[PDB]
Amino acid sequence: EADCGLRPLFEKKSLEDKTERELLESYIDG
Amino acid sequence: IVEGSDAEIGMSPWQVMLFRKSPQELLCGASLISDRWVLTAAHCLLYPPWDKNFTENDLLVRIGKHSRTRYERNIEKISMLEKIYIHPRYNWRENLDRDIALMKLKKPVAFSDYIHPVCLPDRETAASLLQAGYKGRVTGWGNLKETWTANGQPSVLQVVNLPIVERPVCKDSTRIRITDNMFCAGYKPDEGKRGDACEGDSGGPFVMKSPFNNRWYQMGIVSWGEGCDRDGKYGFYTHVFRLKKWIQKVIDQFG
Ligand SMILES: NC(=O)CSCCCNC(=O)[C@H](CCNC(=O)c1ccc(Cl)s1)NC(=O)Cc1ccccc1
Ligand SMILES: *[C@@H]1O[C@H](CO)[C@@H](O)[C@H](O)[C@H]1NC(C)=O
Repeated sequence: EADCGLRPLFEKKSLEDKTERELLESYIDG
Repeated sequence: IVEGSDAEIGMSPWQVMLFRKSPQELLCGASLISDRWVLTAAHCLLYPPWDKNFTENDLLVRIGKHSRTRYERNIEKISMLEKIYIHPRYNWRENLDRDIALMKLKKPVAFSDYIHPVCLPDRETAASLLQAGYKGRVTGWGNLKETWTANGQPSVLQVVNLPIVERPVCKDSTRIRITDNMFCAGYKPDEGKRGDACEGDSGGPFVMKSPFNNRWYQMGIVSWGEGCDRDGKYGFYTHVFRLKKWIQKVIDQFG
């Protein structure tokens, strides 16, 4: 319940999905 | 999901799939928020104009599925509903205002590398992230196009990253009175990019990764739209935060 949002095969294994850089980069500009 | 690409393995562990018992037909998408609470859209369960008035015993859910085709024992799971809670002030009559519904699993589910709950936003994350221009994630097994033909239903989970649209542009796209409980997202005619949730994707989770803790939060629920991926039209999603009050009053009284 306190490990929400942290995907086991990505955020917890220190990995990014193929497209989350888009979501992060939309916060600055592009 | 229109203009979506096949998902990676375990990329949306909260993704829940709403099926009907008899017939064994896929009704909607949904999201896992706790170890026994699932979140979907209200019209997926109650929409009178199409004779939709489902109960607990009418349907089931499936979790941890990657390939909609071949069943994957051990990793995926099926579950029965103990109760269904539809928002009392869900206004299907006019516009699907307050379009949201919760479902309590008969027995709680165990988390794995492929079944994991999404987080729900606080005031700060919602006010900081739900802004026009920023991009959120939509997932589902819906029609890849607005109108299917002979060759439409995907094999694995489909996913898009759609940017949020300003409230005025949203309420100018459609004739529906859009409320504070809904926001819209999608690209734009002179943006050279497409994407939209479609049939069967309703009720699924609209999520974003918080730059403050690198955690995925559910900002929206796939609510409605004029067809699928239409120029000058956008996908409308339930502003998950506004109704979070309700989400407490049920889970913190029927826990
Ligand atoms: N009825 C009202 O006047 C209020 S608006 C609903 C108007 C009629 N709906 C449609 O044309 C679409 C057709 C397929 N497009 C999608 O599924 C989505 C596109 C983007 C996103 Cl995001 S979902 N279906 C829905 O929207 C789901 C729905 C809504 C209401 C009842 C039953 C099902
Ligand atoms: C279905 O909604 C109707 C209105 O058509 C209402 O009669 C009924 O209570 C709902 N069905 C249930 C709770 O089984």
